[PDB]
Amino acid sequence: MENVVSAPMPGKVLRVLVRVGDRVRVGQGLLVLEAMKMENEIPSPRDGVVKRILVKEGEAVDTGQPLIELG
Ligand code: NA
Repeated sequence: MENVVSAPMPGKVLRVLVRVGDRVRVGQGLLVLEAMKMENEIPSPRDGVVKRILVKEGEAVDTGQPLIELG
C-alpha cells in the first residue's frame, strides 16, 4: 500500500505520537509499539503529512498491518 506506514513486527500500540494533519519528517516517531520486550518508536519513512491514523491505543497489530497513512 503506497503512502502507508505498516507494522514491521507484531506488537501492541502504546501511544500515537502524531495527529491527523501533522507534518512529519523521515525518521520522526509516529507511534510506539510494545514488542520484543521493549517500547519501539515506529518512524516515518519519508517527509509528508499525516492523512489517517489507522490504529488505536491497546490494539494488537501484526506484521504489515497498516498503522499510518501519509498524504
Ligand atoms: Na488486531
